[PDB]
Amino acid sequence: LLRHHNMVYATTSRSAGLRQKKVTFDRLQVLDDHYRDVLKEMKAKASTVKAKLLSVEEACKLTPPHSAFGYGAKDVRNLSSKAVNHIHSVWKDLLEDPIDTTIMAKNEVFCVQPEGGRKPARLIVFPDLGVRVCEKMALYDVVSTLPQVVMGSSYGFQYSPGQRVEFLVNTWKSKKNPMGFSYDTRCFDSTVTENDIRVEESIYQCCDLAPEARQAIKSLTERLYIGGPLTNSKGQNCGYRRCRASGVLTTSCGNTLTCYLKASAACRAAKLQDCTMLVNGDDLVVICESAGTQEDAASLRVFTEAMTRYPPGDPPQPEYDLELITSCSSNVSVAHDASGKRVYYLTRDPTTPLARAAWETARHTPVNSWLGNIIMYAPTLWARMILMTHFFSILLAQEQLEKALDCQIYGACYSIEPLDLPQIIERLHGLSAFSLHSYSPGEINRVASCLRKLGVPPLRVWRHRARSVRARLLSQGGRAATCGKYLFNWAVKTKLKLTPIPAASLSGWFVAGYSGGDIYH
Ligand SMILES: CC(=O)c1cc(F)c(Cl)cc1NCC(=O)Nc1ccccc1C(=O)O
Repeated sequence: LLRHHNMVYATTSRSAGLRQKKVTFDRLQVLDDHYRDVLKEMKAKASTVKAKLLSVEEACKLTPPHSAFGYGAKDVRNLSSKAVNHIHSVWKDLLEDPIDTTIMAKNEVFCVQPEGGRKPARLIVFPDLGVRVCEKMALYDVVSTLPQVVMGSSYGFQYSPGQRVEFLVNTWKSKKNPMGFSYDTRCFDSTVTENDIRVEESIYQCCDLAPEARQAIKSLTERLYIGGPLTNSKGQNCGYRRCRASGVLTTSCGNTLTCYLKASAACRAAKLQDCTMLVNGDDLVVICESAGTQEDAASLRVFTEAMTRYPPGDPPQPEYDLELITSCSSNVSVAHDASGKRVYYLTRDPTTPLARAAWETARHTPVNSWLGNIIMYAPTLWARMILMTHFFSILLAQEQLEKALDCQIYGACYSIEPLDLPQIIERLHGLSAFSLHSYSPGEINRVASCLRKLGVPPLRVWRHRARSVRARLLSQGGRAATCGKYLFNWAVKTKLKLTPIPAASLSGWFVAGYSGGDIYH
């Protein structure tokens, strides 16, 4: 796959200092009649939901076989009495009574910068297995049910990729005169103030809850969530945290539930019209009614002003074409199916997806980025022509087609069988996923260009490699041939007709976000 094996680098703890100074800064919020009004409507909805506690066992089953006092995930999962009793002893320590966490640096694989420069590692912050399991018993059923109730269609994790595109496209198509933009808040977790976290608590507490549930949430909120001590791998003090911890069950929830309240309110201060938000973590997209180009521009510096006092990285750009808006590193693009009929789909710059694919050939990994990406980007031309080709060839060589693999989707861990990709993709994207062609020159160029930049063979070659793989999958039959038939129809001159798959007939997959949670489904 990759030749320029030098621009591909992972982030280590050497660069922690860098990330600490990008992460350390004082916070100062102001509230408005807007802010508050959002809040009241929120709680109005929040107080609508009956939430229930998870038994120690249910919390145990939700722990990943390889997640991080004397026991491990395996022990937790088997319901080991050493494990279950130690957990009971934090749960009770929790109903009767600041908690410690671990601060670590993340090792993610990127590629050297545009125009040079290597991004500093991200800082992970998680209690230990025992705490984590208590987080689920108390909150899990809340971070799995609140956002959608409070934020309605605005909550992003409720969507599969195909559903996101649809919502984005129809939302855009419904404005008489649409204007939109993305807004990335600088180190959102670091901008989360203690007050936000309590407000959060408040909304959690708005829910029809279990007596101890509330007791446990409050404890967690004050003991674990508003902040606390920070310990490194060795065992020394690295400090204290007064904002959002990244590796706790509620982190995704809080950010989405928070970013929403700030933007939603800042959209009232900016006086921008029929504001529709798509929120997931700290990434926000807004599609509203244009008030005119210059009024829009002016109107957007006010949205910025208001976010700040409740900041951005790059200043937000007003946009009048949906494909031009970028969020989650993704942008909508269009192609045509087997009838020339236009199909919109989500795509992204393919550098990180390919870079981590390269890193995945060198060292087999804990989490298969390649598969996830195939699943989330099945309709894109780079994911079909390169990723599916490259990895099915590998699965063929090492004879691993049948081995299920651990895939992460929206921070949640899943067990997926490669041979199931056909059915899955039919579900998350529709049959068009297997007939898309006539991609945008722009899209084609970013891809064609990224291939040079990284030094991976050109598309024409992948097409041949695919004709070969396709052939070998067809020769083995069953699910594999179907993988050959459906996944590589794009690679042959005379296409075969792709009828809807029988076995294509995937809910838990897009309900909520669990980033930095410890979820296994
Ligand atoms: C919510 C979000 O970030 C997202 C939603 C989508 F609808 C699509 Cl298309 C892409 C997204 N993010 C960029 C990305 O690269 N995501 C992933 C890639 C592989 C496996 C999992 C994810 C993930 O976002 O969980």
